[PDB]
Amino acid sequence: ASLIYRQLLTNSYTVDLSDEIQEIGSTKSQNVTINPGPFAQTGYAPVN
Amino acid sequence: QNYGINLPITGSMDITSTLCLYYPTEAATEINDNSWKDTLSQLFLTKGWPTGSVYFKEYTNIASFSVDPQLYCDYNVVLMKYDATLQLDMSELADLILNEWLCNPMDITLYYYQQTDEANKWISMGSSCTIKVCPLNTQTLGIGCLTTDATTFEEVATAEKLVITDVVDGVNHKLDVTTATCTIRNCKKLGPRENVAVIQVGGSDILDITADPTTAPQTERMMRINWKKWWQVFYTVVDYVDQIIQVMSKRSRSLNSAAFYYRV
Amino acid sequence: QNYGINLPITGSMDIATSTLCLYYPTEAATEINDNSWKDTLSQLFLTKGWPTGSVYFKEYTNIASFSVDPQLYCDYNVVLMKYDATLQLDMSELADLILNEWLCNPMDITLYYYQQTDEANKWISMGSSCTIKVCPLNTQTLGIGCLTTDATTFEEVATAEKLVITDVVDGVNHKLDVTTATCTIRNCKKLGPRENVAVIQVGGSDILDITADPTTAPQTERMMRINWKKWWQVFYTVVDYVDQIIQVMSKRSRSLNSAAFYYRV
Amino acid sequence: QNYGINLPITGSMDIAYALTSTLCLYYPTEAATEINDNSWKDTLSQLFLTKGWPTGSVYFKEYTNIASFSVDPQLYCDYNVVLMKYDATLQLDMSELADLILNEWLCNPMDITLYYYQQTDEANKWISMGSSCTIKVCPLNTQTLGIGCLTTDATTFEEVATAEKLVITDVVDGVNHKLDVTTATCTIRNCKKLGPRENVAVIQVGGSDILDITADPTTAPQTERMMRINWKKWWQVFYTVVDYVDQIIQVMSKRSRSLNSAAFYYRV
Amino acid sequence: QNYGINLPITGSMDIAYATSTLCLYYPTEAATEINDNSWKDTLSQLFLTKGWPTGSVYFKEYTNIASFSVDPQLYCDYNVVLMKYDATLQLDMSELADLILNEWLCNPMDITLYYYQQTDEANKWISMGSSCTIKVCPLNTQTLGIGCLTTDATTFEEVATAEKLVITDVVDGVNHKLDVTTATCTIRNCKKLGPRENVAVIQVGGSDILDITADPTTAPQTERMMRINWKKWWQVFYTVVDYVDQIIQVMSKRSRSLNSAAFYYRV
Repeated sequence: ASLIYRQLLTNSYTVDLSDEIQEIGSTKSQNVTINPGPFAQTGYAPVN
Repeated sequence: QNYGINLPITGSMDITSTLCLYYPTEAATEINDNSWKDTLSQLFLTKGWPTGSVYFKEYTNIASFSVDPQLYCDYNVVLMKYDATLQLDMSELADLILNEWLCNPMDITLYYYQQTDEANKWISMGSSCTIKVCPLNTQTLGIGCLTTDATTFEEVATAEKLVITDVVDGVNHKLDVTTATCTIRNCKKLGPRENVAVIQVGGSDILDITADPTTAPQTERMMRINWKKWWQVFYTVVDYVDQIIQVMSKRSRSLNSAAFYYRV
Repeated sequence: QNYGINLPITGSMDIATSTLCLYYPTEAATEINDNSWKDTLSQLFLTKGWPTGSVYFKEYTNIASFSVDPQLYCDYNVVLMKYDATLQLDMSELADLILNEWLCNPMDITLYYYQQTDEANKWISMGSSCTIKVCPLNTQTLGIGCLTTDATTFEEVATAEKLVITDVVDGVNHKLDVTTATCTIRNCKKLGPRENVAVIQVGGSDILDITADPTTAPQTERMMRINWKKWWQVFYTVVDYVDQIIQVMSKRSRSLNSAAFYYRV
Repeated sequence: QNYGINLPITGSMDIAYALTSTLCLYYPTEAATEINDNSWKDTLSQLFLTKGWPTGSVYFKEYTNIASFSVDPQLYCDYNVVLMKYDATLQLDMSELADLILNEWLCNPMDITLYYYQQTDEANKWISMGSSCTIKVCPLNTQTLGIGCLTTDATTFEEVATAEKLVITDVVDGVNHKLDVTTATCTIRNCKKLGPRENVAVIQVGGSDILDITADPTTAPQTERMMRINWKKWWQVFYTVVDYVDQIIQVMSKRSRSLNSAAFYYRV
Repeated sequence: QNYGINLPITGSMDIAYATSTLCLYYPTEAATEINDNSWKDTLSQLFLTKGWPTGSVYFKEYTNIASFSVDPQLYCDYNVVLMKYDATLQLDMSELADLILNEWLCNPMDITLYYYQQTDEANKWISMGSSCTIKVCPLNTQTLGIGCLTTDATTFEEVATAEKLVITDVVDGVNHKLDVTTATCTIRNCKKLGPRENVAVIQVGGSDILDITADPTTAPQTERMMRINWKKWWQVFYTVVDYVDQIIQVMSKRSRSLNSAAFYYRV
C-alpha cells in the first residue's frame, strides 16, 4: 500500500498546469512606476 | 530544560534571521533617493536574505543615537561617521554597545557611592550631564572639596549626551548630578557583547573599548573602511554580508542558556 | 556553550551583592510631608540587617501612568498598589505584566494581519493613549460584523487606556485599527513566571487575577494583602518582616536590560 | 626544462644548506622643490655605491602630483620603492594606489555600450582610469529590469564616482548592472585579483597609517611591505631609506612572475 | 619555488587516454562598408551558438594598419586580427606579424649615452611610434666610422624613413651608432623568446606574404597563418564565425600575458 506516496511524488508535475488554469481565468493588474525620491522645491516669482 | 546550574560538558574529539542597520541622515541627504532601502532589500534577497526580514532605522547624529542606544536585533551592524572632535563619543559609544552592562540606578542625594573592583564603571546618559565628584577621606572629611560646597568639585563631564565615568576605587565619594537632564546608574561589566558589530567609515581605528591604559585590544568587530560616496559603502556592505555574519554569532543571552543568569 | 542544559543532573540524599527597591504612590509622599523619610528608611534597613547602599526609591503620579512601559530598578522589587473599586482591571493587568516574563515582536497594523496560535500568545498594548479596534475575518478574508474597506464600524476593546491586554479566538486572523501615533501593540508569548518582583496590595480583599483563563484564577505565593490606615505603619510592617519576603522571592531572575518585557524584533 | 606544470619538489633537512640588483624610486615633485638642489642624485648614487650596489643602473622618475601618478602607473623595474605623501583628506587615493600596485590584476576590456556585467568571485573588482571618470550604474534584477532607476534613462543612475582620476569599485554578486560612462576619456576594465605582488613596496611618508589592501571590511591587515615613517625634511627620509636598504631588500624580493622559469603563468 | 624544472614527469603509452574571452580586430573600412549600427549585438548572438557565453566578445577599430601597429594591445586569452593586404606594404605586414606572433623581452637602450650591438644571431632592434626614421653607422675597433663620419650624423646609412613600425636586423661583433628621432619614437633592443600561440592572423586579399623571421633562407609558413578571399566584409565575418572551432584548436590560452603591451620590459 506504499504506492500512494510514490505515485503522489511521481505524477506531481501536471499540477503545474493547474496554475495556468487559475492564471487564465483570473484578472491580472499592472501599474506604472511612481516617481521616487524627494521633489525639488520651486515657488513663484516675487510679486509687486 | 535545566537552567540556573552549570554542569560538566563532555564530548568526543573524534567524530535566516533579522538584521538591523543604522546610518546617518547625512548619507540619505547625500544619496537623494527614497527607494534605496527597497533596492538594498532586493539585493539582500539576491544574496540570501528573505525579503521582509531586513529593517532600517534612521538617526540624525551620533549624540542623538547615544541616548538609550539599546539595540534589540538578532544581528546588529552600525555605521558610524568619524568626526575630528567626537573621539570620546565614538569610543564610549562603542564600549557601551560592545559589552554586556548590568546597571543599578543610584539616588544622588541619599547615599555615598564607591567602586568594588576594576570592572566597574559609571554609565550616564541624558540631554546634558554635569557630573561632579568629591572623594571624601575615611573620616567623612573633605579633601580639597567640602561636602556642602557646590563650587569646588572637580569637573569631569559637561554637556555630554553619553559619558562613561570611572573613579579610583577603594574610597567613598559624593555625587551631585542634575537629575532633570541626566541620570547616572552604577553599572558592572560582565563580558563581551558579540551581537553588535560596528563599521567605521573614515578614521584610523582609534576607538578604545577599554579605559585601562596598559592594554588596548582591537576587537575584530571594529571594521574600518574609507568613503567618498555612500553608495560605495552600501554596496561593499551588501556584497560582503557573508563575512560580517560569519564574524558574529547568536547572542549569548537570547538563547535559553543564560536564563536565570542575568537573562538578556 | 549550551551550559549542559541537555545533560541530566544528579544529586544525593546524603548531603547535609543584593539590592532592594520600593515603589510607592506620591499620595503617601504628600501624606508624610517630609523630605528625610528616605534617610529614616535607609537607616532602619541598615539596623535591621540589610547593609546600607542597597535601598532606593521610586514614585509615580498615578497607577495608570506607572504602567507606561513599566521598568525594574533592582535585584529585588517590592511594589505597593492602592486599592479602588474602579481601577481593578488596571491593577490586575499591570500585576500580570510585571509578575512574569514576556517575549514580544514589533507589529504593524497597516501592511499585514495577525493571529495567535496558542493559549500563551497575547497582545500587549502600552502607551499614553491606546484605541484598539479589531475586526475578525473568516477563511476567505471577508467582513463579519465590520467592513474591511471602512475603519469606523469595528468592535471596541479600548478607550484612552494606558495598558490593556487583548486576547482573541486563538487560531484566527484579524485586522487591527489603532492610532499608532502614541501607542504600540506587541505580540508576546508568556515564557514563564518571574521571581524578582512581588506585588503587595493595600486596601480591600485580594482581587488581582493574573490568568485570563476563567476556570483558573489562582492566587500565587507572592501577592500579599494588608490593611492600612497610615503609610508609616505599612512601611514599618514591611521592614519588620523583610526576611520572609526575601525568602519567598529569589534573586536568580534579574533582567540584564532592566525591562519588564523582552522586545525581540 | 618543463614549463607550466606544477610538480612535486623533493627536499631534505639533514643536508647543510644554511649584487646585481636594479633599484628604482618614485617621489613627488614637492620634495625636489624643497631640497633646493639638483645634484642630490649623484650623492644618492655614491651612497648606494658605498653600501654595495652598482651605479648606472639606478633610475629616478618624478610625478607632478599624486593624482598624476595615479593615472596609468608605469612599473618596469626590479625593486620598486615608492614614497607617497600622507594627508587627512585623500585617504581613498592612497588606498587605491597601494592596492593597485601591491597585487597583480589580470584584466579584460569592458564595453558598457553593448553588454551587461556581473561578478562571480570575491576577487572581481572594477578599475576605472582616466582624466574624468564618473561611473554611473543601475542594478538589474534577474528579470533584467531596473530597481530604483529606470533602464531607459541614464541620469537617474546611482553614481559611485565623480571625475575621479582613479576609482576601484565592487558590485553586488549575482546581479546584472547596466553602465553608462563617458568612454571618450576614461576606460573601465574587469580585473581579478590573482595573487600578491612583492615587486612593489610603498612607504607612507606621513602620519596616521590608514592603508587597507582588502575589499572585504572583515579584514584590514597591515602588510610588512607597507612602510611608514615620520618626516619633516626629505633628506632625512632619504638617509633613513639608504641606511636601511638591506632591510628593504631582505623584506622584498625578485618579482614572482619574471623568474625566467615561471613561464605560461600569466607572465613571461 | 622553481615551478618544476628539476624533476621530469612520466606517463604511459599502452594505457588508454584517447571567462575564456575572444577578441576581434578589424579595420574601419569594414566598419564603413557594412553600414549597420547594431551589428555587434547580432555578431554576439551568432557567437552564442558556438558555446561562447555573452560578455566575452569584443569589437575594436583601427584607422590604419600601420597606425594600428603603434603600441599593439592584447585584450583576450585568444586574439585574432583581421589584416588587409596592400599592394605596397608587405614589409609593414611582415613586421607586425613578427611583433605580434612571437614573444619579445626587450632591454632599455639610449643611443645618446651608450653604444649597443647584437649579442647573438636572434636579437634585433624594435622601434614604435608615430614617426621613426632610423640611421645606422658601423664603428671599427678604434671607434671610427666606415662609410660614415662620427662627427656628422647626416651621412649615416638610412634604414628607416616614413614608417610606423621599424624592425632592423644588424650584424654581430661590431659596435654601431644610431641617430634616431629621440622625440617621436621609442627604440628598444630586444631578444626573440619563442613561439607564442596567443594570436593568429586572418588575411583578406593578398597571396600569403608573411616572413615571420629575419632569416632569409627559411621563410616558414606556420599553421597559425591563414588566408581567405574577400569582396564583402559580412561574408568574411560569417566565414570567421563559421570556423571558430578550428582557429580555437590552432591556438591556446595558456600563453596569455599580464601587461597591456605585447612585449615585456625588464629594465
